[PDB]
Amino acid sequence: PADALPGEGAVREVLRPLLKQAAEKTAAGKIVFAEAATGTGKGRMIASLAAAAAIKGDTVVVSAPLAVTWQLVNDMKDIPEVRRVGLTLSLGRPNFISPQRTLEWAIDNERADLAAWIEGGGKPLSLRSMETSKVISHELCWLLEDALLLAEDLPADSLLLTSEDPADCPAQQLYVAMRSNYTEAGIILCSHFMLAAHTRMMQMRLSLPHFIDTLIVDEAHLLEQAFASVYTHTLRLRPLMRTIEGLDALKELFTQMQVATNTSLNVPLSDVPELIPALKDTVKTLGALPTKGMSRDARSVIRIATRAANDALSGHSRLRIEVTPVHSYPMLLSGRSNLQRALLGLWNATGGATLVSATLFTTGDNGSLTRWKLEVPTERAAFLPPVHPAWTTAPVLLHKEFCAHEPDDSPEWATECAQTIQGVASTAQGGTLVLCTSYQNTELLAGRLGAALGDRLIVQSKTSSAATCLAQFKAKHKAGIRPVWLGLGAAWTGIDLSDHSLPDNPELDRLLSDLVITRIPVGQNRSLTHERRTAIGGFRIISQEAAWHFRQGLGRLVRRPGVTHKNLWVLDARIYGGAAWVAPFRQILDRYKK
DNA sequence: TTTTTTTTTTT
Repeated sequence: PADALPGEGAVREVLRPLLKQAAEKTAAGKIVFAEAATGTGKGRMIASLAAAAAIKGDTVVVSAPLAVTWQLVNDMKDIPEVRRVGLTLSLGRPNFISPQRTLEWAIDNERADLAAWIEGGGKPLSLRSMETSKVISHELCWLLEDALLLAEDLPADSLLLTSEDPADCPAQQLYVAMRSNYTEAGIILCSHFMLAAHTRMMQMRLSLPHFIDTLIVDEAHLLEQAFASVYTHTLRLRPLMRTIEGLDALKELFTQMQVATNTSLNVPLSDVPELIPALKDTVKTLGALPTKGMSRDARSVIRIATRAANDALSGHSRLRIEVTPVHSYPMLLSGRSNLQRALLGLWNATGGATLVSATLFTTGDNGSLTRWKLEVPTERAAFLPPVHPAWTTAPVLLHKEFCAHEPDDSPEWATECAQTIQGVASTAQGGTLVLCTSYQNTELLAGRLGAALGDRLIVQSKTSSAATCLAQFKAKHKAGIRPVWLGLGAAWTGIDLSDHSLPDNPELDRLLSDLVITRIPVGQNRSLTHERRTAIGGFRIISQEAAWHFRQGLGRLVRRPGVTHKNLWVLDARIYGGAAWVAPFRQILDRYKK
């Protein structure tokens, strides 16, 4: 490896050519599309990219999900180039905790370690918080993640740093002071939400440079969603209505919302039954109430809901009514279906960028859907070839057996698919994950399998999270019993079903021996940005996005080379029929054999 | 040529 990039030594040999290409084109000013599989060590490649850019003198920003942050700090904690230029991190308020409230909670619930941690400065206690504290050269006190270690059942939202907490409380001081972290280091880590929020603040005229010389976006497929959430302001009624109890026109606003299975989807002002009177009356009834005596945590409820009111005030945004999983509560949203001005503002403030993810391309090296999703200027965009190593598909045997009945939410399909699922559960030599597209489909399957499989069965639901079911899936495997997981939603994309009780030895990993696709993941995306992107583009957008979700669902099986005896099952009979529209999903499966 | 997911951790 003559004349290698900094940190290139610990990069997998397979990704060295891609790292070389990405480094050159990013240095050339292009916004680079670099796609590589999960187990190829994209974190090491990113660390080498950032270090090489940093020693050029570049102010470098690495935007990545907070979960990935700990891996990225470690991967470039020790390479000499970043050691000289320094590596810092930018954290928003939701990372921290109110010392007053979290201590006031520990006394109420008699949690000795929790109160004793806050008494004494809320010092970092985890290895991650302590080590990142040394790497940052800042002491990361009052961290939420540390507080969870002492009491997992703490009401996280009740205790988080709001913007309303007093200036004198240590947590807000630490956050506000650390807003200047980009001053004191060459490479800056943050989440996609932080980058989107920074871009929005830049547009409207602090925590990031005004111009980013080089930007690496890890898990870049999620960056689009972060902009949508940041640019969406949602009004929650029951928390507000309950907070004033401790106005009548707002009750009439809810009654009015009821007049207008699609309820007010992607319609800015075409329906105005009484919303603009009810909005304006709510605007004044909430902002005129006395700040004096308003609880330091209740003024936040007022502020966030008037923000949603004044985001629906402009009329420059779409509206949509949603309902909580717990109960049929009223929620009003003001999102944006066109995100070009904001995204373009980000890309202008960037000299060069590398977009890194495992699913960036629709087919081959075509990143046009991602280029349009993120509004990457075509002049600056660049599509490098992907890295799809052979070992990502080798341990997988694809079975011909499938469910003849087509998925139509019927009881008829549910039992037939359940019989095939039971057949998979018997032959399974480990954990089994069956992927469902709907709550209805998985609840139907649960009704047909709850008695048959008994304790083995895990059902994701409105009351059972993917994280909850993931914990039970690991636990049931710990107890030697072979679980089956009726998974939906986040189980499709973003669960690490690789066993960490077997670090050095992947050949003996059998946490997930059977993956079962019950249905092609069509209709899995309903965001305002994508729904508009579908209305203009047609069913191609539907099929391309479904294939992306399909590849991500298949990516749960193999997470590192050297595993063996992995089973892949796709039961959607449409795959095996003639229909031309299922041709892409056929082609993905064509890379397995026998 | 299709269909309903609750991500994340910003102000």
